[PDB]
Amino acid sequence: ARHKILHRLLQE
Amino acid sequence: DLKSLAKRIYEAYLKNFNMNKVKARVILSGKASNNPPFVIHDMETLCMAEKTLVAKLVANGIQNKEAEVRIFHCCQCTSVETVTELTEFAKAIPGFANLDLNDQVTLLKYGVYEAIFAMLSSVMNKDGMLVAYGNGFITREFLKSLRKPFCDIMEPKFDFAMKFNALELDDSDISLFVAAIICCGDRPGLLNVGHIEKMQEGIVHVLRLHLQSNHPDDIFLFPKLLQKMADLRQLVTEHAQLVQIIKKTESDAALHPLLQEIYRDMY
Ligand SMILES: Cc1nc(-c2ccc(C(F)(F)F)cc2)sc1C(=O)NCc1ccc(OC(C)(C)C(=O)O)cc1
Repeated sequence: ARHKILHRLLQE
Repeated sequence: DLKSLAKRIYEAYLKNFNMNKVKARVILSGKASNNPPFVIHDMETLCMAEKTLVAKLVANGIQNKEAEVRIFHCCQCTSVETVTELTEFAKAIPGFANLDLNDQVTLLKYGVYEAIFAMLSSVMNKDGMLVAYGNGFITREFLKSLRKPFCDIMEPKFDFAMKFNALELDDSDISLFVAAIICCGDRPGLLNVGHIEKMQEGIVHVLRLHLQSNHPDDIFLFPKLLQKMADLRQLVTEHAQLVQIIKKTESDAALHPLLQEIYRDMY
């Protein structure tokens, strides 16, 4: 997906 | 809300960044120290520093890779950690977590490098910068001696940092400046522009007031900082251009996944 890592970091 | 918004953002900043200006200045003071930072001023000292600070880079054939590639790798690891800290800092800025996830992603995507270059100033002086969590100091001249395009990365940042440091800001000032950089309403692709503009307005409001009481003798400090925000955007656009060139021409300079995400379709 687009920005997989940023999305993950933001949701923790 | 606004009365102590500055203090809160400052607390979030002190809580999320392992390195800040007060810590960096102590290390760079030259005062008596039991563990002074290791200076990297040439190929010989670079290898020595790697042996102690990032041992993996002196073994497994990695020591046979160009110095430039090893340094670039360390730059990437450093940026990844800083982006990670900025993301936690952003989540602590009042209102940021309430934004749609896409807008949160967009603000960080376009704002992290402006914040990174602004914060680099904190660990730099005219001769070089602290690295490896304050344990090393790489010289400006050594970086300039590297082969292109690697030697073209840091100069603009050192130049920006010298003029930025001339403002004599402290961490309380910087924390507000970084929050303002992140909560920017005109980033491309934002959905709730109005909501974000409101956040920025409040941050800028407390920043203006903070500069008045913390820096009484410089009545132009606020507009000076506004210009720095514009200078940073330009600095990032030019940096992205260079990063793309390195990506297409350097075989062993592939970007870390997180950095690739950030630069993908940025400018
Ligand atoms: C110049 C420098 N040297 C380091 C260093 C650290 C440790 C060691 C040691 F060997 F371990 F000591 C040597 C050098 S870490 C570092 C640095 O982070 N400078 C700022 C910088 C450089 C390059 C950037 O571009 C990339 C593509 C990475 C990006 O946009 O993210 C950005 C920012």
